[PDB]
Amino acid sequence: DENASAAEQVNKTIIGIDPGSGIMSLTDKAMKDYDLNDWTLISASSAAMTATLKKSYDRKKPIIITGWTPHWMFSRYKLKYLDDPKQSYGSAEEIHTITRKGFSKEQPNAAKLLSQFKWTQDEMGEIMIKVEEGEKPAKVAAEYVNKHKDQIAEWTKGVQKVKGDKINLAYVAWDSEIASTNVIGKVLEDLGYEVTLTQVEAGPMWTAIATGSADASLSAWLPNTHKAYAAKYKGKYDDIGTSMTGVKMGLVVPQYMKNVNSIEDLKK
Repeated sequence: DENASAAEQVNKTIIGIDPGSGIMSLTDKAMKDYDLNDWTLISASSAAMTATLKKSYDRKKPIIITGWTPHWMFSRYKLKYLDDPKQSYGSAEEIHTITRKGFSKEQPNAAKLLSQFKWTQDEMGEIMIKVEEGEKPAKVAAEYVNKHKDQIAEWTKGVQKVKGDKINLAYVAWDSEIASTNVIGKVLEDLGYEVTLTQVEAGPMWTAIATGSADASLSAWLPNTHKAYAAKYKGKYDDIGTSMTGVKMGLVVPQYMKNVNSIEDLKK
């Protein structure tokens, strides 16, 4: 149709990720806030969303996805966030490092390391790009700790080596969190820790931390994205670090969709 709206072009459909993720919750809210209730949000997964993104992009087809930043797709593709004047996705979002309760006094050495873990979107991007191109996260992390010596010394500042202390990192298989988890896991490994990486859904990751079935996680997006999880387990986890600031999430489109610039444009 020559005069097709944005809505018409994508058939009132948004391509999402795993249904337990916060971005999906926030998108459910956005759709109510912007009176997009006749729209369909497709639950899927990180990998299905990016495969779908690839197919549409290479054909220059209209598509709207649940996107976030830090993510390699912004490097691979020319994408933009739809303006969110209602701030349905919130503001001032960060990635946090959380532990099971008591961990800081229980394992103060590892807690100090975890509290001092910080890095940038481009630094995480280094790992994520190499992982999507086919390298194993463990090997890419090993490259990173060797390449970035001065940073790793910052993280380990006043942190000591140990003799086999067990530690269990819960994580969710988002591209960003696979990168942060493996890089910190390697640093712990280099420090002498016996490291287990426990992959879980969103929901289960919070539950693991809140019950102490896992020790720590780098997968907390706060305060907006995992608002509901944090509220559910309010007194039952410690927030010991902020590994990244200025992170974002929302509805994302290719830049070739020139006339679609705000979530308000989807009302049409």
